[PDB]
Amino acid sequence: EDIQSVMTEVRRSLGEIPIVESEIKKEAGELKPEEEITVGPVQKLVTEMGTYATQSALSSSRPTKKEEDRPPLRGFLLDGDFFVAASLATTLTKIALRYVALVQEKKKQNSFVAEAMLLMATILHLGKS
Amino acid sequence: HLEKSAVLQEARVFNETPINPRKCAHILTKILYLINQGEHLGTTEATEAFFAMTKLFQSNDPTLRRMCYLTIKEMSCIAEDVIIVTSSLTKDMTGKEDNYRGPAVRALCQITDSTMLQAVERYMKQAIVDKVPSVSSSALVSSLHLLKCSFDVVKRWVNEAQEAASSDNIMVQYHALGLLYHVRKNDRLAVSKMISKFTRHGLKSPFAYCMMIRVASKQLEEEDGSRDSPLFDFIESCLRNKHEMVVYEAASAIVNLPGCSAKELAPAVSVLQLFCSSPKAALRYAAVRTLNKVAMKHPSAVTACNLDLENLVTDSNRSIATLAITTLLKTGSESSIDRLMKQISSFMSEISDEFKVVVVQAISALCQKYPRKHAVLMNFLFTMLREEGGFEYKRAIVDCIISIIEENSESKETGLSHLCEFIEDCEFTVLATRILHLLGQEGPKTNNPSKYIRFIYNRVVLEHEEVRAGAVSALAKFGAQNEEMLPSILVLLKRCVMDDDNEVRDRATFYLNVLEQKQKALNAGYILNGLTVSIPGLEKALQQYTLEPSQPEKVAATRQEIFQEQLAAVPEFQGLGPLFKSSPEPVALTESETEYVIRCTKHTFSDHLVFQFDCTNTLNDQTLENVTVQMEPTEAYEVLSYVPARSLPYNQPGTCYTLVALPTEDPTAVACTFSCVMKFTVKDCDPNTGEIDEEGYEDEYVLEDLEVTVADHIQKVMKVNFEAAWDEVGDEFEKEETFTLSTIKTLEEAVGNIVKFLGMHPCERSDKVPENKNTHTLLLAGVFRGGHDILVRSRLLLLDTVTMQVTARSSEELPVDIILASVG
Amino acid sequence: LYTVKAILILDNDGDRLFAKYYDDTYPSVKEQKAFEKNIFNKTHRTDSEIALLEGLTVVYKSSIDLYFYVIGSSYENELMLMAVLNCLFDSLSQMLRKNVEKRALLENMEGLFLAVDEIVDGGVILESDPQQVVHRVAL
Repeated sequence: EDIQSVMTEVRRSLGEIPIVESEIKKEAGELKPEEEITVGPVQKLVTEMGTYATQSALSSSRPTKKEEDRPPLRGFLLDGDFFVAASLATTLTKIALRYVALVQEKKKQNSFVAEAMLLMATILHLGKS
Repeated sequence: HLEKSAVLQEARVFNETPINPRKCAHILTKILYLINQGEHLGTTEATEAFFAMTKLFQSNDPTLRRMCYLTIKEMSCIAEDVIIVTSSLTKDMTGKEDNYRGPAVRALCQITDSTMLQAVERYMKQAIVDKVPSVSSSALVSSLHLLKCSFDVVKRWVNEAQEAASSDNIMVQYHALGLLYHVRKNDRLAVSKMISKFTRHGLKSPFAYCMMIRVASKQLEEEDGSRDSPLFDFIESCLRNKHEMVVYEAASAIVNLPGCSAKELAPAVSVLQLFCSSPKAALRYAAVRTLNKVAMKHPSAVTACNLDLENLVTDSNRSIATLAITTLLKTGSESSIDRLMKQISSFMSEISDEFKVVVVQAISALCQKYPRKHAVLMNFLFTMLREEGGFEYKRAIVDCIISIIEENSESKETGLSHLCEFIEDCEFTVLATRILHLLGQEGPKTNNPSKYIRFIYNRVVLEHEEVRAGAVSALAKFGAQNEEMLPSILVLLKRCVMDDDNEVRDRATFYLNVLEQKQKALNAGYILNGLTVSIPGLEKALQQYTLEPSQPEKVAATRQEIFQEQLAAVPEFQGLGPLFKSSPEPVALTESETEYVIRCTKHTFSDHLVFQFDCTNTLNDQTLENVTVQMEPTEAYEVLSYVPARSLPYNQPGTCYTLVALPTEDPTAVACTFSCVMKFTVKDCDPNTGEIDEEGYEDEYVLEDLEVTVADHIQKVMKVNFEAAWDEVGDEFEKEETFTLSTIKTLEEAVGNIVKFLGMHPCERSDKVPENKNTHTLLLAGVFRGGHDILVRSRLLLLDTVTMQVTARSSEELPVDIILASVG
Repeated sequence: LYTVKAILILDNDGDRLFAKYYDDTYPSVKEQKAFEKNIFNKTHRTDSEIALLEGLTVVYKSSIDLYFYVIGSSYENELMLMAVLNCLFDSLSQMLRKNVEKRALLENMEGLFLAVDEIVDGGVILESDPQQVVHRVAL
């Protein structure tokens, strides 16, 4: 229920923010429509989530940036989205609490295939005939 | 070399009894060394060292005095109770010898603040007049610093400053004129007097010329009262002294903004002045140039060309070569671009590293800036992509793509596709992002998307997160825009690459789920072409220029509407007649940035006139409140109401209005004069923009009269056939009067006078009348306030003067009477 | 009133043997040294009276182990700047009683500090006469 407070120090703080936009855009509202509150409930978050994506709104003392990451991504998909305000239904929450395609094993589907240092050596091995 | 702590500390002995000029001077040298070598003083020890040194001023030795001046300025800000040192500096300053004189004024004045300003003045006046450059110049620079603390003390010095100005000694003059311009300024005109006095003179001071050129560069024709020319007889427009910098500065301003026009011994419109200096050594750099020039940089460009072009090609020296590119760039233009582009192509061969990136950017950048076609720009942008392959960047993907979608897009994607064949993962995140973004957005039917997809698919595996995330989202948009595409999206997204990495996964889970699962109302909506994330300007070209040689919206379109908007906010004006029109001849009552700027417009309504007075109090000593512009009509008009300007502070516009009712039976015109006086309450102000005193006095400022013309009442129109309209409006309000226009000897002028005055456009283009014809019929039409047409017929007889019988008809008695009266 | 941006006399690395800043743009050591390294890298190992760095004409000369700098505006030329740079070289030489090298400068750090302040004063060219500077300063 913390979220206005945590997000807001960062939202008005600086660092590097390109890719931040993309990830916050699909993300901020999600899960249960009104289950938070510190001085901004889940709805303030959807407001915020939309501003950060590409809109404008006073919420979390404004977001750091609004202008999205790499050219294709844009705000718009998610802006349309949040049909049911940050709630597990057919919104961001759905997407967030679901995993894109099959995700199992160490076949590299949300995986990385053993221990990262051993893998560098295995990748190196071209196995040229 | 040194330790700041030890030296700052041992300085404290001065504060007690020991003064030892040798030891202390050394310790001081050490302080200057700590700064110079690059160190930062500690504040406690600094503060202590500063109070200690002041004792050392007792002993008058020229080296110790010198140490003391540099050390107190450096330690001044990181020290306390510094005020004690003023006396000691004055004592030193009056002591005769340049070692004390010049260096003290400078140290003293730096520490000196408005309280202390008064003290230094006698000694300052004595030091400024010196033709001994050290004392005078130090005193002149010192005065510049002092303008901050207190302006007024410095201003008194204008006479001593001027006295130095008359020297031809380079320093004394440079400093004197430069400083003066800053000091005496209270208005443009007083500075301008200072400049004209020196202006006629052929100096041997290049610095004075330069500092002055800058003051001069704009046209000044009020120098020492007035004069008939922007004239500068000191090189700015003249070329009395040759010396390549002064010559360059002067020549670029004068050519297309005369400081004076061309003289046989001083070109100043012609391109020449730069060019005669142009073949030279290292010196050439100023000389060879251009900027502006008559009428273009291009006839100019040819002279100089041998110099700029040979150095630029030959020298793979950075220092020469840079001067040569800047010089090429300067002799450049729209025309020059053919030449400029080959040279810039050539240039990278001399210095090729960043300079390589810059030339491939420059050739594109120049093509965008100076048109050799937008296509060619894209083709150059391909060459940039080819050569560097990585010094393109992220800002390039956005700029190339935005620029490209003006024309190039189908080609650009395709080119990009080929370009992508380069290098699988060293090509960078950015190129992959460009082919990806463009292939996504265009949705190639110009080439088969399958090559593009195959190229991008490999790049993603081994390149950064941002592109792999880019690739999934693009694919999704690519799906929504083109149905065909969906099968490729599925093979790509299931892969561990375009989804299921990290960032790439999150975006993908969203983008995928929206395409796969959901309606694609969202997906459809989202693609509007599949455009970039932001549309900036065209960033590259300016960047490139320096780097190489190292919604206004509107409502109104008519005066009546804009005024009508201003009026509409206030109720009374629309409630008491609605606005037919507002004047096509608004008259400014009082001139801009004098005492007041008042512009008044007379607005006509159905039965009323409202006068809007835009009032500015440009009174520096006052701020105004409850300001109104009062009115006395010279005919029968009732003044119903005044609407005040709430406040008019210094330099802030406000509007006040007077509503009056129009007569609707008047036998003489609605062309009428109102005497205007603004009355207001003054509260004292310190000039800034506004600030009011606790109490004040009533004051009035007189204004010019406002004249209302028949033109304000009528809006002009012509008719296809006057005769019908002319009868149709009302021959029942018909009145006829005969006039003689004796000051107008032909019909054409005569028609113009009735048309302007009345505010009626003569029908059928009847302002052009057969020259010197015996009879003519002049057809006038326009609509009068209230919205009723007014037609006027003037049957012109030409003798040697014009006589006319003017018959007017209108839907009212008033327009007829009004026109007839106004004309004569 | 402004011509000279800064004066630097640098060893043959660009490191600060000396710089005195007639701009307010370098007061901290880190940045004063960075500037110094920046101007020395462009200008050095190509001696001329011209260099263009940072959009400003930089006029420079060299000695055995130093490069001597005036940085000034580029609306001017080398020659105006050069007159300051010639004063700078000359005045230090006559003052120190030995030509400008790292050794002369270090030998008399005081003569060097004082002499440069007379040449430039807050970016205005205070003095440009080598002889005048030297008499004006006391070792």
